[PDB]
Amino acid sequence: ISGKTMRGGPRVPKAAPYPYKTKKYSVFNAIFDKTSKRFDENSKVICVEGPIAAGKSKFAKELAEELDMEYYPAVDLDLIYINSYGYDMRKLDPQLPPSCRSYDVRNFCLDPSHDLAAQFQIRMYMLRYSQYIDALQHVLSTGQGVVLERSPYSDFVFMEAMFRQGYLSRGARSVYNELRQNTIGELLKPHLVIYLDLPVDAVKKQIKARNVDYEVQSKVFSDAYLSDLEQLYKQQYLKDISTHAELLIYDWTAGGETEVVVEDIERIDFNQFEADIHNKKMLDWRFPLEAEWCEARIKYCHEKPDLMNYFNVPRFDVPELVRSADDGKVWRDVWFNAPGMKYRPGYNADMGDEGLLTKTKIGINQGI
Amino acid sequence: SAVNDPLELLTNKGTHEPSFLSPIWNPIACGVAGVGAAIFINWGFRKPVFSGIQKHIA
Ligand SMILES: Nc1nc2c(ncn2[C@H]2C[C@H](O)[C@@H](COP(=O)(O)OP(=O)(O)OP(=O)(O)O)O2)c(=O)[nH]1
Repeated sequence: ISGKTMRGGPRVPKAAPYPYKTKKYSVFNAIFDKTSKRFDENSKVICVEGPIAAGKSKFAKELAEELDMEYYPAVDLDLIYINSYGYDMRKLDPQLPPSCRSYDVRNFCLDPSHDLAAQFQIRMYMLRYSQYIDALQHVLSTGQGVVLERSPYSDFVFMEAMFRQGYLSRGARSVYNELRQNTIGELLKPHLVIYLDLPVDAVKKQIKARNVDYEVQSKVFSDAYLSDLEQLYKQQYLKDISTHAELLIYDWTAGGETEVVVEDIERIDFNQFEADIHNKKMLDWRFPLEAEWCEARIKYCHEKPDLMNYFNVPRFDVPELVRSADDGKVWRDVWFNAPGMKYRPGYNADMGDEGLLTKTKIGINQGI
Repeated sequence: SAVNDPLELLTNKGTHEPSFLSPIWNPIACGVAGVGAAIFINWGFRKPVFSGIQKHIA
């Protein structure tokens, strides 16, 4: 929250960070090690928003660079298609054409008419949501601040946006809209939210400067679609965050001067907000006791599987969301017979793992 | 005898020879269970059943 420049140097972690990447957290461990001890000034979440093609990745990178937080790169839909040895399951051709063949943002931009697009439309929310928990994991373990370029909280903007265009199904809009509640209740809202505001034309200027053969030549980029971002951001998405997180809105990144943004954020302090607890703003961060800190900490360092399993929602009332059994059976055959998927990561000795016959270790929230 | 004697009928007069299997059966049942359980462990975890024989030996 405070810039290194006003520190005349770097920031220090108040206590030794906990190896949450490689270590499991236990309730025994909570008794054996306190949580908010590590916590410091910057222990907060600064979320970013803006109309698409706002280039905010470089902004957030520099902002986290000169305020000493984590960047946490943006959505990476490919990770579904990536594995312990990289290669793309998109490599696997339309052997199983109907609903097993891939769909990336490229495919969406080339054609949002395909019902299979709805797949990532929800899986994209999960990726955001999984990232968010990663951010909370990093906060509560290290006490260091974080900056997510985009949030699951904001994802519904694109959701209603695509549906208004007609691309998603009336069924899918209900599915995602109700399903957000199920998980979205279980996340802490960010401390601070910064939203960037260019007009639809202006972003079209920049998106034509992105020169992306799967976007710039695409056809989705109607003013209506790229404007629905504006209305939804303006009122629908902002207001609830405006209730909880402190909201700053500069014009945009390009004229957005980092240093003044640095100064404006730093000027906005929260000790002012250490008044009455019952205040609804910052509400999701008032942790009374060190024990309650540890409850939040263990709940994210030891219940990420639980967090993922909330997604298990049964809905076989939507055809595009249903899969053909026998085809799906083959889709299972392809994935787990394909190179580097037979076993757990680190145990695909067919693809190279050594040290087996004695190795019995498994990583905290290690995928499977 | 011609005399249904309860005590002598009950008495451990012997004539009970254990098999080569009679005592050994439990050891080669519990160990077989534990070995199979370890194979069960790796089978569900998507790990090689052979791998990590330290679990199987223990
Ligand atoms: N269907 C769908 N597509 C999304 C969503 N959010 C982002 N995208 C798509 C639209 C974009 O063409 C593409 C991301 O392009 P961006 O405009 O974010 O590039 P930008 O200059 O902002 O830098 P960056 O993406 O952060 O590397 O992914 C979403 O929520 N739903």
